[PDB]
Amino acid sequence: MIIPVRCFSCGKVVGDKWDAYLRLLEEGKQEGDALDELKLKRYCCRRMVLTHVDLIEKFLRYNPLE
Amino acid sequence: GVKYTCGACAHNFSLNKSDPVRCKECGHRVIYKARTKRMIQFDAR
Amino acid sequence: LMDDDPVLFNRQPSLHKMSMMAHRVKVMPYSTFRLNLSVTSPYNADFDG
Amino acid sequence: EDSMIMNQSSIDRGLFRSLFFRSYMDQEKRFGISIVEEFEKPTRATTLRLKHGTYEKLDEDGLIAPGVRVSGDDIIIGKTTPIPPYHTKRDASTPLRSTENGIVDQVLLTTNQEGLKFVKVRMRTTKVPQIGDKFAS
Amino acid sequence: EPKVNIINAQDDEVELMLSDVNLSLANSLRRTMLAEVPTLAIDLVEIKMNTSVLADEFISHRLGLIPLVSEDVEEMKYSRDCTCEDYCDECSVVLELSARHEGEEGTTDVYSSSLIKVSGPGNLNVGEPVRRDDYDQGILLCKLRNHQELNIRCIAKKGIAKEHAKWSPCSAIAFEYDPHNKLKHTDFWFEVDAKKEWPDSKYATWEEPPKPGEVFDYKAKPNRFYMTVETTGSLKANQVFSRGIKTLQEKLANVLFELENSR
Amino acid sequence: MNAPDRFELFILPDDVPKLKITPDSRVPNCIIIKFEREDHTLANLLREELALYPDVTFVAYKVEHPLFANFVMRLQTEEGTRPKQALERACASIINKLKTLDHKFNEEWNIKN
Amino acid sequence: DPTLNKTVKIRQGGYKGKIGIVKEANGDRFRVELHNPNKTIPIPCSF
RNA sequence: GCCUGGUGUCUUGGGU
Ligand SMILES: [Zn+2]
Ligand SMILES: [Zn+2]
Ligand SMILES: [Zn+2]
Repeated sequence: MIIPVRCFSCGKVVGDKWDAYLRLLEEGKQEGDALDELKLKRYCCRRMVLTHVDLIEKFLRYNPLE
Repeated sequence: GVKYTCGACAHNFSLNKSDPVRCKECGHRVIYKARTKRMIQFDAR
Repeated sequence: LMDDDPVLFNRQPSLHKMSMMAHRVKVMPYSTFRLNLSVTSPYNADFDG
Repeated sequence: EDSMIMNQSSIDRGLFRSLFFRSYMDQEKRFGISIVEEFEKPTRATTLRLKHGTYEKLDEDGLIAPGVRVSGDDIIIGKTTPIPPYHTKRDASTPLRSTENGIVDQVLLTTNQEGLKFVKVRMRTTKVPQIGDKFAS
Repeated sequence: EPKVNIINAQDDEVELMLSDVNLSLANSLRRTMLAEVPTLAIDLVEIKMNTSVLADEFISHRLGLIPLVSEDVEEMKYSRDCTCEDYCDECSVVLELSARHEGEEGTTDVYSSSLIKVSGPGNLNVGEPVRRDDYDQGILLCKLRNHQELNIRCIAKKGIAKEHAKWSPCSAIAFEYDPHNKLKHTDFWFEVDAKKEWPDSKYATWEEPPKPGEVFDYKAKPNRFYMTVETTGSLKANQVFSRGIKTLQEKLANVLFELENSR
Repeated sequence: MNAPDRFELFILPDDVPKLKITPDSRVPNCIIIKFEREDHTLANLLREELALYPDVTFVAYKVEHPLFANFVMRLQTEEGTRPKQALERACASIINKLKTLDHKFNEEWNIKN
Repeated sequence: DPTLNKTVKIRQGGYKGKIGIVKEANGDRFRVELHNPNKTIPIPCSF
């Protein structure tokens, strides 16, 4: 829905790295390299950012109910 | 008496049940109750 | 209901007499019934739902 | 025998947690020319065969407001029906399902095709994985 | 007799070698740092207004996971042990957040840096949401569009990870020993040749391989334990190792007290 | 609905002793120690320490059910020594080793600062 | 009893600071329907 | 000042 605050498996904070990850993809870096630059070395942390799906951008389009 | 909200134009107003169910501003016939006065607490777990 | 009360325990379909055996209660937290694993066979029970 | 051990700390950080929503619908029925049911908070003095649960979460319009936590058998929509031939009405209210709890999220008020009043109450709660819940690859 | 040799160090992780101790002590230190080192974390959220698209307890759930500076937490009491009526300045930190989007276009992103400390046990350095730099906005909490508002009041309390994982000061704890398997505690799975098919430990060059002739030392014990303690920034890495040892001491001390009082 | 309070793992009820010693009169000089609101964390630490002492002839523990934070330890010593005293000795040894260990880490830490 | 169904805050114990509603007040031991987890607790009146 | 009643008949989709 929105990027999780913590990695489920190990607990390292990953909720402050989502914006940095999208910017790196505009500059043409590949997904593996972008994660490497952010120092997410264990693959438990990598799944969190690599496989998250950002649905909140879709829910905000529905014109507020007040 | 009781706060409501217009489903189209979001104007707030009250109704003392016997009034017809519509928005005064646009005539929209779908309306919603506003939230309680009481404070809500959650344990953040 | 309290510890060591006997109760009759049963899984459908009751195909033979060891589908209904008496167990001793042990009260525990959480909402599932607990069985020692060696009785799964006569009930033809498993824990997939 | 096909069970599985789950990491409790993973559950704490949000693994497999989910929202659950239930909606209740009710409307006023017509029994005669001017004989209609009426949404209200029923007074114990004037209405017979009241439910055993609490009525103290209803507002004066007969409807509960969003943000209030509810538990089983609490009344969330008060409605009465008059008794044919004071002390003339009978309760026709809707209680929350006995096995549930949560927070009232949103209350729709409108009218139906026949022109009588019509409400929907959506309740939300959060279900946290626990012993006994089912999972599959 | 216990010896320590720090291989690397920085603010939020310490890599170190631990030696001349028993396996059980290295493991109990691992468990204590994960589970019993106290920290500070949000534990009560009063929502006065939330007209965002996220559900109330969803936002509250994210708040609990925000790491807070917990440096001076040892002088702070547990809420359950305080003699006062409701909360006060000695057992809780109060935080407040208020965001809003004016304008019909664009999105206002609500970040953890908008959490404002309002009170707290002065002048102890506790309760600020951890930041990497000064220009770092921090952790994403919510997103707002035109007219949507979020105004919440958060109560942070002292707790331990046994109760809920949000109070844990560590993340992972890397931990290994005997990189060449001289003790024979594992029996390697292989298809053809065990040595070629199993990768080397990242500490393979810190100990010497077994000689091709060498007989099995059935008296050798595990003796060197390499571990790396990463933290979330709620506590500095050196504090976690120190307070892990300290906490484990009082627990053993409490056991020792009870024996000399039961007679 | 039937989940117990998580704080019950470490908070002791007022009518419940943290520690309970009973005899095992079936063999000479053997006690059963029941530890309340504790884990493998404490138990494994004490157990290995005790096993290296020459006058401890038997030491063991079990966590009978993970849903209840307790464990029970069995300790038998030879005729000379009293088991309960030996347990105190094991405790003080480990407190000392951890005090030393904390000191040596602090020293090494400033050098890398 | 005059305090049933009225909102309450708990000032001592492990549930200190939490909102609730008095569900049942038979005597000395109250039943508060806590808001925060979906549980109704037995609690003494001093609290 | 104790007692305290809320439907049925189907159909459809599911679980073992
Ligand atoms: Zn991870
Ligand atoms: Zn309108
Ligand atoms: Zn206090």
